[PDB]
Amino acid sequence: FHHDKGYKYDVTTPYDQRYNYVADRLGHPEILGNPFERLMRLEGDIYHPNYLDQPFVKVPNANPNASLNFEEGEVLYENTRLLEWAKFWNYSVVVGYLWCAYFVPYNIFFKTHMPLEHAYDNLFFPYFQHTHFLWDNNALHIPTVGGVAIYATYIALSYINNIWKDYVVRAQFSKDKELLFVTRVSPFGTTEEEVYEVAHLEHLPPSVRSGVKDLSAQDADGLVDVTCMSSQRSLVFYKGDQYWNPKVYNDFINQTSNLWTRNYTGYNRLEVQNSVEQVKIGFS
Amino acid sequence: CIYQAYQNPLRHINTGHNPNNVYEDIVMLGDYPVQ
Amino acid sequence: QMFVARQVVTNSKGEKVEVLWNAQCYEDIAQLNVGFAPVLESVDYHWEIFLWA
Amino acid sequence: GVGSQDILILSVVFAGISTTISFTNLLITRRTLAMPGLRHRRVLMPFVTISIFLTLRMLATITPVLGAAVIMMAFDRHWQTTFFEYAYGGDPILSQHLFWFFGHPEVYVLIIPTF
Amino acid sequence: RYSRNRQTYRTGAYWCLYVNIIAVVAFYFWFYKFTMNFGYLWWLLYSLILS
Amino acid sequence: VNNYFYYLDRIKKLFTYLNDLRKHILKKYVYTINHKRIAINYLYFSMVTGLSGAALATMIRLELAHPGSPFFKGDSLRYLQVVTAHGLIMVFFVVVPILFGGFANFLIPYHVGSKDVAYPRLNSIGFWIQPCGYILLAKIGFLRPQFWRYYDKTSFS
Amino acid sequence: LHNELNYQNSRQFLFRTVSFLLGWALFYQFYELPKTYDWQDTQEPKHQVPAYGDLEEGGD
Amino acid sequence: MNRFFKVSSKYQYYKYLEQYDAAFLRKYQSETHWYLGRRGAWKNLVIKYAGDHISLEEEHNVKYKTHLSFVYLSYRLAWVLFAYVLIYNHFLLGDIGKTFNVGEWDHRLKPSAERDYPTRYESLYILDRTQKW
Amino acid sequence: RMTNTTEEAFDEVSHEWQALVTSNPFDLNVFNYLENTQTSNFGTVDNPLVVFTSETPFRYVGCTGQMNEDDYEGHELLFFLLREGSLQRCMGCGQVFKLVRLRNEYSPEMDYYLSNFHPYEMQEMGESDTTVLMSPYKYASHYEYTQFETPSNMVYSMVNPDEHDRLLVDPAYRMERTKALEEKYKVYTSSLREVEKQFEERYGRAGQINISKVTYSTLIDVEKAVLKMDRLFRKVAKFENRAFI
Amino acid sequence: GLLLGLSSIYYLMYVRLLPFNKIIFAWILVAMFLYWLLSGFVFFVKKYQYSKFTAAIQRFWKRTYIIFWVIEAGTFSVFFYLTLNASSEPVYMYDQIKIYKTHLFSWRWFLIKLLPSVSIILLGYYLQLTLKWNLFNKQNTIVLLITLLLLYILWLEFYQFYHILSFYGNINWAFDYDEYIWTLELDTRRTRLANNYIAICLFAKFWHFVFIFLFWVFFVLRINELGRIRYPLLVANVQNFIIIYIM
Amino acid sequence: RAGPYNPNRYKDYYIPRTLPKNEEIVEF
Ligand SMILES: [Cu+2]
Ligand SMILES: [Zn+2]
Repeated sequence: FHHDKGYKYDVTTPYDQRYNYVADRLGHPEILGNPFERLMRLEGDIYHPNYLDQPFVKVPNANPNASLNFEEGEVLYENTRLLEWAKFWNYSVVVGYLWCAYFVPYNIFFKTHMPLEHAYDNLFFPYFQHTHFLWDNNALHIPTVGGVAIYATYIALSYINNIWKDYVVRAQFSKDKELLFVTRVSPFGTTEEEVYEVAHLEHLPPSVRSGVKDLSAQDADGLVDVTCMSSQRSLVFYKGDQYWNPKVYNDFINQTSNLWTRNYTGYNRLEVQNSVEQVKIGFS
Repeated sequence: CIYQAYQNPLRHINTGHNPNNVYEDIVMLGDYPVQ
Repeated sequence: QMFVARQVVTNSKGEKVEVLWNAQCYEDIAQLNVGFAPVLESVDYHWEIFLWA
Repeated sequence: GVGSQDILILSVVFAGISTTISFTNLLITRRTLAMPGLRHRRVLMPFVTISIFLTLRMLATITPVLGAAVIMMAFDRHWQTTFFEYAYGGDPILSQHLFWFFGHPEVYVLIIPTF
Repeated sequence: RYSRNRQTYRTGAYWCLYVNIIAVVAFYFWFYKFTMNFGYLWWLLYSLILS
Repeated sequence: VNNYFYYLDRIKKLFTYLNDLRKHILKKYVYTINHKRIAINYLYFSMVTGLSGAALATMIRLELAHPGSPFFKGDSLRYLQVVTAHGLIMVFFVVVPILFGGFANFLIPYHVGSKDVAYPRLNSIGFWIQPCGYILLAKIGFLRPQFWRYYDKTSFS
Repeated sequence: LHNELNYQNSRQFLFRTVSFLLGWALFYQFYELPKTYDWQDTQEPKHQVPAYGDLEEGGD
Repeated sequence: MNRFFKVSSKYQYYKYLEQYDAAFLRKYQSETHWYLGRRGAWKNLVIKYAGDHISLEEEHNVKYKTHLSFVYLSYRLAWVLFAYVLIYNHFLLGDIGKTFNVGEWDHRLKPSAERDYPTRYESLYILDRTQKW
Repeated sequence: RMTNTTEEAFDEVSHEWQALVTSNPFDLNVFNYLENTQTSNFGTVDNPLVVFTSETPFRYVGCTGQMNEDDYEGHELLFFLLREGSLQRCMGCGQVFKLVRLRNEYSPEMDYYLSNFHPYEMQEMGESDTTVLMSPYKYASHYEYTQFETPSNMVYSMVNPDEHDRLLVDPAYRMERTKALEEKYKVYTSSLREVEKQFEERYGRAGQINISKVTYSTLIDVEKAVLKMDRLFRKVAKFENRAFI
Repeated sequence: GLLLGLSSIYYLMYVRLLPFNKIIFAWILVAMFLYWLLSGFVFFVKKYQYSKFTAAIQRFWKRTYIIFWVIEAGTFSVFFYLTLNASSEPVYMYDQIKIYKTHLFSWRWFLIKLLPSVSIILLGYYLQLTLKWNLFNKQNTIVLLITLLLLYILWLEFYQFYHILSFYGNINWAFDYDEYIWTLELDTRRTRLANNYIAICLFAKFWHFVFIFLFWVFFVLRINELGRIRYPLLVANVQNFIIIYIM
Repeated sequence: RAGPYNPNRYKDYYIPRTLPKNEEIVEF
């Protein structure tokens, strides 16, 4: 044992005796890193060998479980037009962003010397013009403008993608119907594919019981949000019969609706006695 | 760590946080763990 | 510099306890001899005075 | 002229920032990390520490005034803001008022810890 | 009641070194119009290059 | 074992010792946040700055030793710069560093009874930002924008 | 009930404040702002053309 | 008690769900435990181990550390420039002309400054520019 | 706003929650507020002034003698290093100090010192939805207000680090252990109720309750109204969730 | 983002023809400054995910927030006090017009100015209240809306700040009737001192807004990387918005 | 020199690893 810091009850659990990962069957390639961030020599906390060397349990295998079969199956849900909408909105925002962030500031900052009204309406200076060259001799505005442009564009693109990341462009079962391949919107409007386990998908009731009235699913053409609980992600489907495959729709609905039960409303005078199962003590 | 191997490269992403001549990364430049 | 005196007294329960009159300092922990030896010198110098916080 | 005087003014600004860091650190060290019996009793602490804390409160009071005075001097030197030019509104005496309002407490904070 | 605090501030030491460099260099350049002649002690420049 | 490089082994141990000592010094005195080491560094920096202020006062007293400007030899502006630098670095960069930096950082954790200070990072930052202001205030007597002396023929360059 | 009332109040706050902001913007979109206020404050003829010219520098 | 009726998966592990009530799962796999329900929280353990060790203190963002190139460039430049500052301001102020260069750059509105030239190429080029407004 | 300690509290957060919910002298002494430590008696050989340490061999102790009303301190602040092993006294005033080195256990010896600690304040526990009050009059003394409620239906169970890792990475084991502990909580509550019934039978009621007839009638009316509104909410929820139940 | 940023940086360098070596040295220094500040803050954000963020640490960071904003409100308070009783010439003969220089600005224009700041305050409160029952991807709408509004406010404040700093160089056209050519003349400016004091106050306001904008950008990047929003940083940002509105 | 030490990698036994019986709870 560490004679300066440790105790004699310091016995390492061997890697054989540690608990295997059984929570899910899908692999978790984050522990590998990426060829990109291995090439860039980036150090991440999620693929550090010391932190992945858990002493009591095992981290999940990077590859999916050998029992899983990834052969294509029945198509469940298909709303492809979302992609187009995605493109539209994304492109619109970008164009608007450009017009509202670069063209107008550029034209009113470099292509004229006359101020606009909002530059001096609250000031009590006499009227004067401005020049780009008699100010900021040591150019501290150049790094500021560059950083603002870079990070504003990054934030805009990333959060636009995050907003669209809930919606499901397409959802197709596996052959054994144990997996759901979900095509979603990429940052630039095209497709990106993910995989989920149907066992982890649940249509969870709201935490606030009074907010069930204020749901999209109340409408006949609203949205149905199904939570993947092994990753805490959301699958937003259009609840219109034209977007669904009738041959698998009822099975999917039955498998995903298990926690939205009658207890969510409460127990009446008769069900309160059956709310729990009695614990019998001393009967031996 | 010069001529003496104190650190454990099996427990570090990047060996080379300190000037040394006795350490080598387990995942080298051309190595990429993949599925 | 650990204890300046020792005194064996029996309390009201008749336990015959001992009381150790420590070596003190006047308002200044910097002037306090934090030692563990029966000597008068200040041999130990601690970089971290409150080691365990 | 442009040179040593500007060096002095901006170095006084930097010294004000450094004093800000110092008094903030030490005052919050007393006000937050004091031992359970010495949270509020000034008398219990050694006299040098009482003096230091009093002088740090004085520095906290007086530092912004000196900082404002030297920033105004820099603006007057390099932007012609005429803060201390009598011709069109300014008054040179205001600079002396601000500086000495900083300055006498500075000598007191220099002397009290030796007490 | 306070969590464990890291006992070294390397990024802080280097940020303060950079603050000192900024202050001296910028003030000399703005007011004295001076830039240090790094080639006068060329071996310090080499130590920078060698490192 | 008749190894041919015993002296080489000794030199290898010396190199390892030097690198270990470099790492130790950096981690213990430069990168540290310990208030006692920071206070001692403040005291030594204050020794250097006090010597600087004493040199400036020596210049002042050598100019005033007898009339006729024996030290600066008729350069009144240099004398005024020396006086200003002396006052500023004696007030703000000798006594204030000594008292506040050294004694405060050393003794407040003792007297108040605290683990280091509230902002150990700010303590280290204050100590390591002192030198730039010290140099800027103390070296104005050597520097002027027109650095050339009266016998430097500026018409040649 | 505290959680549920917080949700209901969040809905109320969202609707009412969004309506208030939109009404504010629409009002100032349709309101004809008076731009005919006096501009004497911006004009200082003694300072715009310095009346003490050539005398600000010490000359007598 | 609305018991979990059936798990249709072929994974015999997921059969644990059928034992518990819907309300029981809703309490410990949703609501308060939403960010934990039905998930193996190995990443919590990995991130805890990342946080509590004496790792590299140069963090770029949450996911990655600072690239070692930037770190080493910053540290080497800091040490060398600080040494230059100290040595020059303590030992090499006797001849300002020898140990210093005079540099300057002004606004584009004003005519090009006398010292607005590239250093180390004073014997090669005369630098000038057209004024702009 | 209260931390879900199953997945988030690991070492210092976990120890703080242990100190809050158990009030164990070791844990409570680690996390005792620096602002105020509970005032104690005057140290005597029969009744020594007890200074606690959480498994540390010594502690710095300052003595100001017999504190009085006119002057808050008896004599000058004299510091010493109170060590572990015996009684020690301040020769200036004779105050006897005993260093009690608290252990990380649940022995009856530790519970003996349960009354020497301020209960741990829960206001700063959890996560705050207000940074700091901008009012100068109420600042550094008042805690920040919250827009949310503090739940009171949390029952904390201690687990070993190995078992906590297994709970985190094995949802099935987590559900199994949670249901077992819920059964244990039901059994414990029923046992306490039965004990109270036996005690009330043996010794009778403490006394009658001084109430008004108006308040009596209003309490009964409030209970009936609460039941009626619960029934109405049950019907409304059943109608709202019809498409999902 | 890199294309736009690098093109903008190169254009801003090219139009001014800055000396590459000097400006690149300056930019390296500034980059190290800002990067080490942000790296320390990222270190603090990463460390407190598990087993470090106790009640003492949370109270410490609340105190740190209030201490920083109190320190920044001292110099601004001194400048505001000097602005109130700004120096002026005697009213009898030197300055007979300052009686009528009330410097009153229309309240209707001010009210239309105030809309984005109150908008972001209300949106931030709604974001922090609904964090109890909402996810990260559902709140990205509010986060992005606040980000865009902050960009709008940043442009407006920078425009006014640029105008104010452009006041102090009087650049005019002078006609030379002898040469029949116009020339560009540069001069100083004289103005009432209250204008200079309020200009200094507005410079301080702009720099404080830049600080809170960097605060918000840091926060949104961190919440995007972590994958969820937490109460402390969010409520700190909302209080930053309120303080900048007050300023 | 001694190697790295992480005390969190070793099991500690502060809580019994079995749960009490219902009858034992009532009797206790
Ligand atoms: Cu005086
Ligand atoms: Zn005593």
